[PDB]
Amino acid sequence: VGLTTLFWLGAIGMLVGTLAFAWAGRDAGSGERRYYVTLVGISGIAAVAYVVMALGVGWVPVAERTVFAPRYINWILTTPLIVYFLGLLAGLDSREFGIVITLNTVVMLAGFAGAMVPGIERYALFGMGAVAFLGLVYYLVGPMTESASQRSSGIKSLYVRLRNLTVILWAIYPFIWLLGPPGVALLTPTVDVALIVYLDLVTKVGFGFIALDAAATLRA
Amino acid sequence: VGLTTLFWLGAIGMLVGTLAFAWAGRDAGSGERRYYVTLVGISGIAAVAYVVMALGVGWVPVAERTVFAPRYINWILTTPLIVYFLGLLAGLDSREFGIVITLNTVVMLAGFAGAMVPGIERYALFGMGAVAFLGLVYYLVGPMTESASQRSSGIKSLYVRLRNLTVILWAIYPFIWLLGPPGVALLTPTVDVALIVYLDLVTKVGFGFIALDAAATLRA
Amino acid sequence: GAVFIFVGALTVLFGAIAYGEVTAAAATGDAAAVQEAAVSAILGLIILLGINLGLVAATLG
Amino acid sequence: GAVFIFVGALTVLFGAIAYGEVTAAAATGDAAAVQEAAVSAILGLIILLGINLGLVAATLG
Ligand SMILES: *C/C=C(C)/C=C/C=C(C)/C=C/C1=C(C)CCCC1(C)C
Ligand SMILES: *C/C=C(C)/C=C/C=C(C)/C=C/C1=C(C)CCCC1(C)C
Repeated sequence: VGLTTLFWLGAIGMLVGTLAFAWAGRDAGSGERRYYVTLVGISGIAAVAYVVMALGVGWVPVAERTVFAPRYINWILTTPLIVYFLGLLAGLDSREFGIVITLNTVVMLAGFAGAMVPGIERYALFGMGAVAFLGLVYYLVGPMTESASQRSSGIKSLYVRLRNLTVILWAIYPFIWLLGPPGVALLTPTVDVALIVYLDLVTKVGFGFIALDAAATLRA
Repeated sequence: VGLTTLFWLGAIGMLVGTLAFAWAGRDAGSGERRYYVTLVGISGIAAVAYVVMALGVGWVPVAERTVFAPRYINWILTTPLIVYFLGLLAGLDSREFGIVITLNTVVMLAGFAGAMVPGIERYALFGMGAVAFLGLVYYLVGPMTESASQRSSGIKSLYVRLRNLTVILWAIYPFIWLLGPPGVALLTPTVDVALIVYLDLVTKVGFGFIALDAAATLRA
Repeated sequence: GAVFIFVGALTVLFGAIAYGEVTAAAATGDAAAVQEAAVSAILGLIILLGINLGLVAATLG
Repeated sequence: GAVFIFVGALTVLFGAIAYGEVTAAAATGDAAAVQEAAVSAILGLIILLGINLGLVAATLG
């Protein structure tokens, strides 16, 4: 397979999620609709980003490697929606939501800026992203879990399951940054792209399917 | 690592199991003792087999490959003890026990004979081993599971867990036979040896630890 | 229970991709190039295990 | 919960072994030899995933 084939696979998997989430969503109440819409934005945006890369756009040369701008741009746009979805489940306050979205955005911006820096100082930017990510994990497993524990059993149960998926899989991305083209380039561009397609698909579409499966059991 | 290093690792892991099983066994009743003794035989025999291979004995040349006689001989001796342990949990009858031990032994003998045959007809012997293994799986998940379902909840629960470990992991061995030196030799001798060490350790020592952990919870 | 067939099938697909890069590198006669492709395959497969385990733990844990 | 650290650590140990065979084959300049070692590494790592998943499913499923 080539890079563009993998990008096409990403785009299609994301489209399948989006379609599934949109249609599952025709069945929802006032308080439920926001969850389905959020899943549609997450996978819909990622679907378009993958089309962009597949069409050969945003392949930025950085020294002797290629970093995919749409990769990082779509994370910047979609990860706050994932955190938003989780914060809705947890029953988060206005202020604490601002804190997690900020931390999230620092991670994504730092990783994007780092991928763009040819010199060794890109690792300092990575480092800042990594520290912010640890702060993010703390909120997810600490304060946000405390808030979620006050909700109904079905909601608490979905939060913990999506929280665990999120915490474990999001922790893998920085290692791929370090081992792939942005870091020491031990992963080929193709393997790097395949892993991120898979990871993007699970953290968005898998996440969504898990939510769809629980939501159906709760209301009915 | 070399082959002998891996064999030494096998021997040591098996020894650790044996020691753990012997000592856990000082706490057991009349009806319990047979379980601990069975675990000691399983890991104890495998420990000695691994010492034998580590010492460079039983490395049999077959055409342009090397098959480890002690590998298959120790399976022949220890797998019936594993089936015996499971049949005790299931509450098996005298006759049905004879059936599963027979099927088990056919698998192990066929695989040993096949590994020894230079020509293409070794795959017919493999085939006979494979059909017997399917019959074995049937008893494990069918009749033996039916018998186990009649016992106390704690016993039924351990049987199912050890049954699942056994059925899934034992199913992997034939693929290693086919892909390793006995078959098409796509796995190097070293990788072949590493996988079997790991698999032997989990199906004996992991199996044993699972049993130790449940037995403690039941009596106390 | 299906999650396991998703993971098992994705793993073979990933293996096939990695295998393709090894054989392509092989076609050159450049040992270092095959090594490069193989090191990538090994790290990638290790990472893939983490992803699959994370998925499994998260849904069935 | 510890089963996951057993599996994760065993995987890196297995990876290191496979990596050693690739670099050894590399030291020869024989591309086909590295390919041979790499194909073994890939299949072995796929098989290792099955073993780890079987272990995990069996104990936590
Ligand atoms: C749908 C996309 C997802 C869930 C993307 C998740 C990406 C991350 C968790 C990235 C994390 C990073 C760090 C923790 C350190 C700096 C480098 C990053 C951006 C790769
Ligand atoms: C402690 C040792 C164990 C649990 C060994 C298990 C070995 C097997 C389940 C072997 C199975 C085989 C077949 C199903 C087909 C023929 C080839 C064999 C013997 C490798």
